[PDB]
Order: sequence, then structure tokens, then C-alpha cells
Amino acid sequence: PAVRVADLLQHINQMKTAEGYGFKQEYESFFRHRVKLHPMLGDYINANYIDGYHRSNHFIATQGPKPEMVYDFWRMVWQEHCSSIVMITKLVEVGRVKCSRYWPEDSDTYGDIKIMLVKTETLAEYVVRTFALERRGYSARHEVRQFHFTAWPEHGVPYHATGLLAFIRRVKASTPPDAGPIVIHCTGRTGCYIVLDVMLDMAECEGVVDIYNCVKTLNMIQTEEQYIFIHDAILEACLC
Repeated sequence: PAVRVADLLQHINQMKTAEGYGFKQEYESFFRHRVKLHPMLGDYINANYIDGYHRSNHFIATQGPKPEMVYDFWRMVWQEHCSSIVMITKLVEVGRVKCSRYWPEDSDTYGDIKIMLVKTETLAEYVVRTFALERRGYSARHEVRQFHFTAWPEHGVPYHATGLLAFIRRVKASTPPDAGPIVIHCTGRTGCYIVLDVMLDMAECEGVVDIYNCVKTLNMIQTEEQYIFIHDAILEACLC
């Protein structure tokens, strides 16, 4: 069953009784949608649609493009008319490469797509990069914004949800309703973002959240600590 927002704190504390048994049990209980691209003259990148609260195919989730998949990534962004990309990692976390840079520092061409970085907006916890894409044979630029969350701890969840919730609301505010899917890419962080984005809409519209069934439909949540964090984040968002 779904949980009333006004009962969410009761629910969490019940789920914490008996040394957190409720979360542990519910988490452990967990254990066609491919984005089509036309092949070109010459595998292609594996990406899947995920439904949102208000619309089908609200997200495309992909394992962040390896260097050989960078062109297919930008082709997909182009084909799908995606204007918001979400990334929830540093490129390097504690000296280990986690994502390879798939975007130009100024300008570059990937296959038949020319990409220009036209703005960088840097904040304490995230960066917004604006790109213009030009494609051979096409007369107009396609604009894409990358929302890059940099504040996620390398060792686990954020201690406070405040910053990630601010980031999620920025992406929500910046993505116009006629947009294509939000491409979320490059651990379980992607699943947390997806579940929060959907549940924040559900709480606003219905006054209820159904995290369990949202995660079960679901990129999967990698830790019990992440499963708990999703509840703590919705709790913080549901104040006032």
C-alpha cells in the first residue's frame, strides 16, 4: 500500500524498530523498453526508457557512455529531442575514474554532430553546462543542458537531502513540458534520483508516496542505506 505523507514519519519510525528490520526486510525483498536508434553504415548504446509520474518515457537511463559510445549518446539526445541530461557523479572520485568526459571543453565533432559548450554555471554542489548541437544536413541548433551533481559522497548517501532535493527541483524547473526524456547516466545514484523525482510529484499531486512499489517497478537501488535515504529525502521535502 501507499503511505500518506502525514503518516510518513510514523512509517519510517516503525520501519526503524527492531534494529531497522522493516527497511532491511523490504529492501531484501526486492531481490522492450530499449531506446531505439536506427543503425548507421558500419551493438549500439544500451539505454532504457523509465516512466515518470506525469508521463511515460520521462527518463532515459543509460550506463554512462564509454568513449566508443559517445557518438551514439549524442545521436540519441538529438533524435529524442532531449534538452536535459542528469549526471550524479564526479568524473574522478577518490582518484578513480568513474565517468569519462563525453563533452567538449569548447567544441568538437562526434561523427556528424558538432557540439559546442556555450555556458557553464557552477554552484557549490552542482554544475549546469549548456551545449549547442549542430548536425550535418540540419539547419538549426539543438540546445541541451547538462545538470551535473558533484556533491554525492564517494562512500555512501548524503548526510542531508537538502542539496540533492535542491538539485532535483532545479532540473524539474529547467525542463519544459514539451521536452524529450531526461537522459540520466554515469552505483544506485540514478535509481535514487528517479525514485525521488517521481515520488516528489506523487506527494504533491496525491499527498501519498509509494516508494516500495516505485522501487519494485525499478538503475536499481544498490544499498539498504540508499533505500532508507529515499525515505529521509521525501520526509524533508514534505515539510511545509
